[PDB]
Amino acid sequence: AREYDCYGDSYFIDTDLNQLKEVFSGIK
Amino acid sequence: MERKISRIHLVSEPSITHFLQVSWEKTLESGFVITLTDGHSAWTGTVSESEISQEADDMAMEKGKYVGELRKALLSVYTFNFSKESAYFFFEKNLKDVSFRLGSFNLEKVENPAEVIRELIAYALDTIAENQAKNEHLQKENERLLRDWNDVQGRFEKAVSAKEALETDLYKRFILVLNEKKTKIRSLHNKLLNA
Amino acid sequence: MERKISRIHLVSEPSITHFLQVSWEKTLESGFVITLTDGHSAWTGTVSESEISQEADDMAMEKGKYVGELRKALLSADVYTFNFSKESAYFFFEKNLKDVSFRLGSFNLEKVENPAEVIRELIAYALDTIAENQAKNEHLQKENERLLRDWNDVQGRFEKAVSAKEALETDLYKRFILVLNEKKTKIRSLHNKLLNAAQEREKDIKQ
Repeated sequence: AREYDCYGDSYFIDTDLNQLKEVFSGIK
Repeated sequence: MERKISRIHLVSEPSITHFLQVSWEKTLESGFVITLTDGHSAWTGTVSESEISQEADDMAMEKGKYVGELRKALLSVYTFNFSKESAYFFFEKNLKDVSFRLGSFNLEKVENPAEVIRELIAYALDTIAENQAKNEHLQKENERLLRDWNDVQGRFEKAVSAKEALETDLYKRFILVLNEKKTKIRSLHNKLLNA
Repeated sequence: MERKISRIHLVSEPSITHFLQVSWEKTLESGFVITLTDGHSAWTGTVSESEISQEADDMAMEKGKYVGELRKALLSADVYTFNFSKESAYFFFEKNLKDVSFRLGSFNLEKVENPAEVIRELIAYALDTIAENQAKNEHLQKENERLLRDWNDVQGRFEKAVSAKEALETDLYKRFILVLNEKKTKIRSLHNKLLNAAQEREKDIKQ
C-alpha cells in the first residue's frame, strides 16, 4: 500500500496549510 | 541674508525704468536696506528695527500688519515717487477712488554706484545659476517619480490579476488531490467487498 | 534671439569684475553682438557672419570648430584669458595651451553713448530670466508633489491587493484542508478494516 498519492498528499495523515501549498505548487 | 530686486516706475519719470533692491536678515521686521538705481546712480537707505516698530506706532498698526504692507509694496496698485534733488523716496497705495502715502525713506546718494550696480548684476547671475540647477534636480526627480509610479502601477496590475486567478487555479488542484483520495476510498471499498 | 551674460576677469584689472553680454539669432556662426560693461560704462561691438568665416580661415581652423571655441570662451582643459584697454576700446582673448597660447579673438569695441540704458536693459533681462525660472520651478514643484501623492496612493492600493490575496488564499486552503482530511479519515478506517479482515483469514488458515 502507498502512503502518498501521485501529487504527494498523504492518503493517511491529515494535512495543513504548509503541506498542501507544497503539493499544489508541485502541480503545474 | 535675503534680497528682492524689483523693477519700478517713478511718477516723475514714467519713461525710464528704475530698480529697487531691498535686503534684510530673517525678516523685514528686524530692519532692512533699500537701494534705488537707474543703472548710473544709486541711492541707499537703512531702516532699523527701531524705526520700523516706531512707524508701526505712529500708524497704530501691529508691527506685523505694518510689515505686511511693506512686503507687498517693496518686494513686489503701488505708486512710487523719488526726487533726485532731495533723495526723498515715498510710495502710496491706490484703492478704488482713494490713495494714501504708505511710507517714505530719506535715501542718500551712493559714492560708488558702479560697485553697487556690479554687485546687483552679480547677484542676478548667481541666482539665475542656482535656479537653473534646481530646475535640473527637480526635473530628474520628476522623472524618477514618473518611473517609480509606473513600476508600482505594474505591480498593482499584476497583483490584482493574480487575486482573480487564485480561486480558479487553486480549485482545480483541490479537485485533483481530492479525486485521488476518492479513488483510494473506492479501491478500499472494493477490496473489502472482495473478502 | 538669445543671449548670455557672463562675468569675466580682465588681466589689466584683476581687482574689479566686468560683465560680458553676447547675443545672437539661432547660432553664433551667423554673427553676434558683444557688450562689455563695468557697471558704469559699456563698450559694444558686432561680428558678422562673413567676419567669422574669414577669421576662422585666418586661424587655419574649420569654421564650426572655430565657433565652438568662441562658445566655450564667450558663452562660458580649456583656459581662456581676456584683455581690454579702455584707452583704445580694443578687446581680445587668447586660449592658453601648454607653453603656447594664441590670439583666439579680437574686437574693436566702441564706447556707448547711453551706458545706463544698456545696463538697465541687461539687469531687466536678468530679472525676467530669474522670473521665468521661478515660475518653472514652481510648476515642477507642484508636479513633484502630485507624483509623491499619486505614488503613495497606488502604493497603498498595491498593499491592499496583496493583502487581499493572502487572506483569500489561506481562506481557500482552510476549506480544502477540512474536506481532504475528512476523506483521509475514511481511508484510515477502511484501511484498518481491511487489515482486520486479513488477520481474520490468517487465523482461519492456522487453525
